[PDB]
Amino acid sequence: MNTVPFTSAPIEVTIGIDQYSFNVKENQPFHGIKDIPIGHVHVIHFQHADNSSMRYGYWFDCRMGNFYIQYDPKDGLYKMMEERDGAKFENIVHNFKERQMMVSYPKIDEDDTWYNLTEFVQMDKIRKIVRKDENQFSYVDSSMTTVQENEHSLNYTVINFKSREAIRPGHEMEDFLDKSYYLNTVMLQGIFKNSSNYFGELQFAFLNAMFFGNYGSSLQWHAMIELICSSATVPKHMLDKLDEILYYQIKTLPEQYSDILLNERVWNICLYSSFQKNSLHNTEKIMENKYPELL
Amino acid sequence: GAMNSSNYAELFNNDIKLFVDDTNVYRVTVHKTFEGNVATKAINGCIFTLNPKTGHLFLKIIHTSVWAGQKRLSQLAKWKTAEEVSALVRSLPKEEQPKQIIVTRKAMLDPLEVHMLDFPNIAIRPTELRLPFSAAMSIDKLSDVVMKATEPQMVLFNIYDDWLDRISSYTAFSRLTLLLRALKTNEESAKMILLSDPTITIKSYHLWPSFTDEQWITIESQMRDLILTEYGRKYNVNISALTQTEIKDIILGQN
Repeated sequence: MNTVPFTSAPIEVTIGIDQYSFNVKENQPFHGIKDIPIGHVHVIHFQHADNSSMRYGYWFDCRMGNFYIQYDPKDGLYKMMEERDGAKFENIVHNFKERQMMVSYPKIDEDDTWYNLTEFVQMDKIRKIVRKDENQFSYVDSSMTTVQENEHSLNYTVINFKSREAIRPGHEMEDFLDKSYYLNTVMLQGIFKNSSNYFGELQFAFLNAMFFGNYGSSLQWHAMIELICSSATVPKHMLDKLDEILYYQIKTLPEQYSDILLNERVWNICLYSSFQKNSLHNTEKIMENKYPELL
Repeated sequence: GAMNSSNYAELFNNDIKLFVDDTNVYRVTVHKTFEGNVATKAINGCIFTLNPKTGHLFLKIIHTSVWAGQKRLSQLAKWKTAEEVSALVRSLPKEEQPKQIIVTRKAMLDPLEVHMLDFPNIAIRPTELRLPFSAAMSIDKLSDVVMKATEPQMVLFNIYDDWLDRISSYTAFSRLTLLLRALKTNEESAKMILLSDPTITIKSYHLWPSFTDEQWITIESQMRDLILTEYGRKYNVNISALTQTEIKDIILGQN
C-alpha cells in the first residue's frame, strides 16, 4: 500500500480520494493519506470553502513513482509533485513519526468497486484526453470543457451518428440503422486500436462527469454506450464486459445527481430497443431497482 | 398559428427552397395470399418535391421495380425518398440547389439528413403544418403519369399552371393548398366544383382549369366552403364563426 504525504496543509480544503472524502480545517495538522491500495489509477481532488470556486485534482498511478501534495501560495492551489529520490521521499513519508496525522484509505477487502470503475483506465488513456505535460500525473478541474462543448480541454474522441465518419457513402440506411461499421472499423480498428482503449475512454468519461461535473463527459459516456448497443455486430468479449462496466457505474453514481447524469433516451434505447439489449442483464436489473423513474 | 409563424412567411422570401412529401412513395392494393392473411401489392408511387416559389414540381415516379428483392418497404420508402431527393440536388447546378429542404413528415428528417451529409450548407427542417400534398394523386394528370410509368423516371410539372403571370407565389401556393385540401377532404365534391362548367377547360398542358381571375374567386370560395363545413361538422361549429387566421390554420393544417 502507498502513501500520498502532504508536505503542507496551510489552507482549509475538502479532499476527495477516489470515492472517499474528508475535510481539513483551518489550522488543523494534516500529513496526508496512507493505506492506499496500489491499484493502477487514482484521483485526488480539492474544493475550497467558496462553493463558487472550482473543484480541481490529479489522476495518478502509484506504480509510476513517489507522489505527494504541497500547497502553492502563488497559484493558490494544492499541487501534486513527484519525488524522484527514494530516500528523500521516505523521509517525507516518515517525517514526524507518531505526530503524523493521516487519513487511512478504507480497507476494501470485498469492495472491488474502485478497481471495477477503473479497470480499463490507465494513465496513457487519460493523457490522450488531458494533454500530456512534463508530469506523470494529470491535472483536471470542473472548469474544463470538451472540444465538442467548445464548438484546458478534454480531448475525447468525437462520436457523431450523423457525420461522414459514421456513414459510408452508398450505405446510408445500412450504417445509420446498424452502427457496426462505425464501431468496428472506424472506432475500434481505426482510432482506439482495441476494445480496452475504447472502454478506458468510456470509463474516464463517466468518472469525469461524476467527479468534476462536466456535462460533455456525460454526453461522451452515453454516446460510447449507445454506439456499442446500436451495433448488430460487436466482438463477444466486449459484449460480455459491457454489462459489468455499466453495472458498477450505475451502482456508484450519486443518486442526487442521477437526474443530470443519466439520459432517459439513451437508456431506454439500449435496454429495450437496441441490438444488444439482451447483453445488459444486470444493468437492467440495477436500473429497475435503483432508478425505475428513468425507464 | 400559420399566420404568425416566421417559418411559414419564409417560404416566400428569395431563398430557393423545396418541400418534400413522401406519403405517396410506397402505395399498395390490398389482397389475400393462400394463408388467408392480408397481402399487399405495390403500385407505382411518387415523390412530391415542390418549389413553392416557382411552382416547379419534380415528380420522381417510384416504379414498383425499385421494391423488387427488398424487404420492410414501409421503412425503406423513407430511405429511398432521401436517396432520390439527394440525387436530384446533386444533379442541379449549385446556385439552383435549395438553401433549405422542408419535409412534411418528421420521419423523413433522419434519412434525408444522412443522405445529405455531402451538403452541409443545406438545412433540413420539419414543418408544424399538416400540408395536403398527399392529395397529389387526386390530380388526374399526375395520377395517370405515375400509373403509366413502366420504369423509374422524373417528370417536371408546374403545379401553378400560368397563374404567376397574374398573381404572386404566396397567392398561388395558397390556391394550391386550398385545392389539395379540398380534394383531400372529399374528392368527389371538390371535382364537382372544378368541373361544374365544362366550357372552362383544363388545357392539355395544364393541371387545372383555365379560370378567369373572376372565376377563381368563386372557385376558391366554394373550396373554402367545402373544407370548412367538414371541419365545422367535426367540431359542431358554424363556419361563419371562424376567423381568417383560423381558416388558414385549417387549410394549411396547423398542429
